[PDB]
Amino acid sequence: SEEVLAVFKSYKLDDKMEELVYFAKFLTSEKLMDLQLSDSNFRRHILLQYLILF
Amino acid sequence: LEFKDLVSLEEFYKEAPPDISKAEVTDPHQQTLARLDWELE
Amino acid sequence: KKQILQAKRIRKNRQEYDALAKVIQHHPDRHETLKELEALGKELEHLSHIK
Amino acid sequence: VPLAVPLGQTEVFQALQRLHMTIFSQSVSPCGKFLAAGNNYGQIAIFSLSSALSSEAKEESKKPVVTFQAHDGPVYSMVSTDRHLLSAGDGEVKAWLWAEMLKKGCKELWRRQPPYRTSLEVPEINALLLVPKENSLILAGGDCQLHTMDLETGTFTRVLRGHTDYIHCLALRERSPEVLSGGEDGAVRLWDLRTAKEVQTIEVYKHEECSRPHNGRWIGCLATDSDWMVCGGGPALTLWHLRSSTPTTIFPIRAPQKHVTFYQDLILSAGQGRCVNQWQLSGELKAQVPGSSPGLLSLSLNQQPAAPECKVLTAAGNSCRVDVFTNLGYRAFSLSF
Repeated sequence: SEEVLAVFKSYKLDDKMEELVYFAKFLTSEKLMDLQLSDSNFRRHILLQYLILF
Repeated sequence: LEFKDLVSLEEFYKEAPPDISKAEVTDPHQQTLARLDWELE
Repeated sequence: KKQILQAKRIRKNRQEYDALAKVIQHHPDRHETLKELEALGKELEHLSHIK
Repeated sequence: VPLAVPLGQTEVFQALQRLHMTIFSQSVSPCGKFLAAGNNYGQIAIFSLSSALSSEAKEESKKPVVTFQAHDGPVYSMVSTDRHLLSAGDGEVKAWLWAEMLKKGCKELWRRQPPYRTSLEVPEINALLLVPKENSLILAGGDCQLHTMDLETGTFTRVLRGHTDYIHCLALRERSPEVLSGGEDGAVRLWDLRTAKEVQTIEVYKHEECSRPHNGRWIGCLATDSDWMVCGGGPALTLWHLRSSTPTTIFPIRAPQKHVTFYQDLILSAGQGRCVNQWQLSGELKAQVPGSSPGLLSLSLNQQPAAPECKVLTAAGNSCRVDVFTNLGYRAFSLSF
């Protein structure tokens, strides 16, 4: 968890891109793994899941 | 896909020295760069 | 993938254009310089004739 | 936190050498699969990069598969060809085979030393430039002179004399001048290979937009886009327009930058700071990705055909380890020397 939160702190998205079919479960795929880290909704889901666990 | 004067073409092509004319550009990209630095000089 | 490679190349070209244009815009205009050169040439010809 | 305690004279000495290690040079194999790292102590490590990037990866896979003593003094420069690994060490260039350096033999092909002024210093070789379109190699270092060597026969053809102090870096842009060279004297010089003369000189410290007299005048890094130039080091990280020699934009950073390169549409930089600096060409700081070293001296994009899986950015500097970036926002892992 400290390594993953370190990655989240160090990536620093800093994103008007959203101004320009629903995926229900997580997509546990080896090949993607970076299109999800570039998104903010995925980070919101993981941080909310941490807060619900805590 | 979000991004941020001029010279007549024959006058530019016939007045500039061949160092700044860049006869290998006869691509539009290097052509516009040749127009820009010719306007600067 | 092919369109986004072409898009980032065009974006680099636009940034090169902006980089040259910002340096050009630290210098004064072209046509106004031609007008004041014509005026200074006429005044210099008159002063040379008087001299 | 102190996991491994050495407890022994040999292992304490090895921990002291690892603690005081500087990694100067990096080279990539003709395939993507291998990496080569030069050492402070004249050693060379060989990194199985495809084995490190594999799904099956052990903690002992981030170790040199072959490390070997190769030079008496430090290894300041490597370069790689279609078949060879050229390494400039003490004052001379050795050549190694990629097929044989993995084996137990590890013999050299040749040993070439350029002619000098016979001063009692044995000067260094800071930059190796591998020139295509003709089998050649440009040597530059503490002799303050550019030497050209044929790759087939060990004969030295051209000697170029323009700098005052020694040279840090070389460049190539495939036009009529085609060779940039930057040095400790503070001037980027252009060297036409046909006439073997100097055709243009850009003094970066003379321009008041770039000067910064506190750090001094020394040019550590150059880069070419065949029309542009990025010059950095002592004065400032500056974007020059060639054929005009005008400072277009300045990249606002305090630490001196030891290396620079062109990405697809970014500018990568590294220096006395800890992080890798990602700039936009307009002059906006896009990112700063922290590395494991206190300072970095070398970046390498591993853009090689026939191995797309070995497409990473490798960084090295004042440490005994190499940071590997599989993505440009975070480090994936680090290879111990």
